[PDB]
Amino acid sequence: IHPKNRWYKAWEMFILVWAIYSSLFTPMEFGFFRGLPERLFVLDIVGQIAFLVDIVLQFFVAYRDTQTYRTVYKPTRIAFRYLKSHFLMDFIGCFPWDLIYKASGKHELVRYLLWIRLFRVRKVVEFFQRLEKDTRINYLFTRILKLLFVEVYCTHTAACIFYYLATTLPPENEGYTWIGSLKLGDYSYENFREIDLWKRYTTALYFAIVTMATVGYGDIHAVNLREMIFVMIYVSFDMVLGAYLIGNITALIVKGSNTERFRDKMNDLISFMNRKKLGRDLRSQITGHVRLQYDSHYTDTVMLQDIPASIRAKIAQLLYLPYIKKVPLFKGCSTEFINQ
Amino acid sequence: PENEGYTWIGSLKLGDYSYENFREIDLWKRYTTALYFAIVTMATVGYGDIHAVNLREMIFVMIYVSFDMVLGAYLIGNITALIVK
Amino acid sequence: GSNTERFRDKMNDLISFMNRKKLGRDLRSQITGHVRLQYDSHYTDTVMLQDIPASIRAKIAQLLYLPYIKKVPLFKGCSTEFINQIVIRLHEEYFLPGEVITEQGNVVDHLYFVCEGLLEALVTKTDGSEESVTLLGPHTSFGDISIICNISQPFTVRVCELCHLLRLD
Ligand SMILES: [K+]
Repeated sequence: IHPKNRWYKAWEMFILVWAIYSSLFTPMEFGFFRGLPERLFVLDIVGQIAFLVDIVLQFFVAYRDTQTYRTVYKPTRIAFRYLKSHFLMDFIGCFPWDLIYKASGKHELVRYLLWIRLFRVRKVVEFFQRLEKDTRINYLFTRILKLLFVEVYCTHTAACIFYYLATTLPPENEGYTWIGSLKLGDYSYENFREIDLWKRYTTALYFAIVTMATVGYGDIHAVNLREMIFVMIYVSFDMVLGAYLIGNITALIVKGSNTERFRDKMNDLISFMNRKKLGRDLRSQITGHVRLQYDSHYTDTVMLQDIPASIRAKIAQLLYLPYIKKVPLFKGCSTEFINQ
Repeated sequence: PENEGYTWIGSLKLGDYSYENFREIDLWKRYTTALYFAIVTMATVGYGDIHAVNLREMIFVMIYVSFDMVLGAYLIGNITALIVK
Repeated sequence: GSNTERFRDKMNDLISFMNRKKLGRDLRSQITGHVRLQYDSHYTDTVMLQDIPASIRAKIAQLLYLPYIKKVPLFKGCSTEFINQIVIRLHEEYFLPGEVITEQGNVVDHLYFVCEGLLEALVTKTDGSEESVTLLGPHTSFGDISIICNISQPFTVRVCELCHLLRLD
C-alpha cells in the first residue's frame, strides 16, 4: 500500500480520533475507577478491537526509507521495521486490562499496567509532525500549538494522578487527604467516594489547572506526605514547560512583520529628512511615495533578488510579456529580443 | 436566592464584613470585589480570599486562567522582542 | 534556531510571493529545488571551512579530490607532485540544472573542472543564437584554453545537470 493512499488517510484520521479518545480516557479509567463498571463494557472492547485492526493494517503498509529516498515495498522488510519499533507496546496495550484485573484476584499491579495505553499519543505526535511539514501552517505557530496541547494533556493526567493519590489511603483515614478535607463554601467532601464522578473530576482538574497557571489560590492544597512529593515534581516540570511556551511565542513575534519593517524604514527616512532640513511639501511627497511603496509589496523584488540564480527567466517570461508585445514600438520584432 | 451560600459571593467573610445578602449590597462594592478577584487572577497572584466554590465557577475559572496564561505569555513575548530589536 | 528554520522561513515567504501572483507548478518546482540547495550544508560548508590554515586543509584536499583530478586525461604530465600541487588549491561549487557557468562576457578567472553531471556547452549566433556545441561529462576539463593562451571564455555554458564542479585559480 502507499503512504499516501486515498483511504489509508481516512483510516489515519479515524485512528487519530480513537487515539485522542484513548489518551484522554486511560488516566481517568486508572485513577477514578478501581475496576471499570459494568455499563462501560463495550466501549473498552470496541476501542481494543479498533486498535488491533489498525495494528494488522499497519503490518501491510509500505514504509519510506530514511537515509535514502526510496519507499520500499518489501513485505518482509515492512514486517521487520514494524516489529522493531512500535509493535510490542501496541500489542501489549491491546490486551483486556479490565477483565484481567477482575479475574486475577483484583491485584493492583495489573491495573498499574494500564499506562501502556498512553503510547497511542504517538499518533497525535506524528499528526503534528505532518502538520509541521505542510506549508499552509507556519512552523512556529505549529510549535506553539503543539506545546499548548502538551500542557493540557500533562495537566489532565496530573489531575487524574492527584485524585488517585487520595484513594491509596484507607477509607476510614480519609480526613488526611487533599480531598475529604475540603469544605468549599457550604459543601463538605465527607465521603468523597460517594460523589458523582464529574464532581470529583472537576475538583481535581480545577486544582491542576490553577496550579499549572501558577495562580495557586490555596483552597485546594496538598496534605499528605505523598501529595507533597507529587506537587513538587509537577510544578518543577510545569516551570520549564511554561518557559518553553514563552520562548516560542517570543521567537514567533521576533521574526517580524510588515508594519514593523515599514516603521523602521520611516524611522530612518524621518531621521535623514529632519537632519538635512528639507521642506515640508517634500516631506509629504516622500512619505506618500514610501507608503505606497510598502503598500505595493515593493520589498518582494529584493527578496527574489537574493540568489534565485537565473530561474527568474520564466518567472519574468510568464509575468511580464503580456504587457510587452502590446506596446506599439515592438510590432514585428524578434522573440528573443523580447525575452532579453 | 435560597442557596446564596455555596457561591463565590455569599460565602465571603472579608474582615468583619459578611456578604450575607449579596443582592442588596451597593453595585460598586459587588463590582469592585469581582474585579479584584479577576485582576489578582489575571496577574497570577491569586491571594485566595475570593475563590471559585461551585461547579459552574470552577469551569469558568479554568477557562479564564488558561486564556490569561496564553495572553500573558504573548505580552511578555512582545515586550521582549521590542527590547531585543 | 537552526538551518532547518532558515529553510522553512525562506520557503514560506517564497510560497506567499508565488501563490499571491499565481505563478505555476513547473517553476514552483524549479524554485523549490534551488532553494533547497542553498540551505544544504554543501555550501556554507566549504565557505566556513576557510580559516583552517591550509597545511591542514591541504590534507583534506589530497584525501577528497585527488582521484577526481587524477582521472582527467588533460593532466598526463605524470608528475604526481605536480598533481598534488594542483589538488592543494581546489574549491568545490555546486550548480543546479539550468545554471549559467561561463559565457563570452566573463574572462578566465578559474579552471572549472567538471565532476559527475552534465553541463551544456553552447555558443551564440545571430538568429536564435546557437545550440548543441558540446556535452561535457565527468573526467574532463572545461574552460582551459583561456588560461592556456589568452583571456576571454567563449562557448557560453549553461549547466544541464547537477555536478560538483571543482575550481582552481
Ligand atoms: K501565585
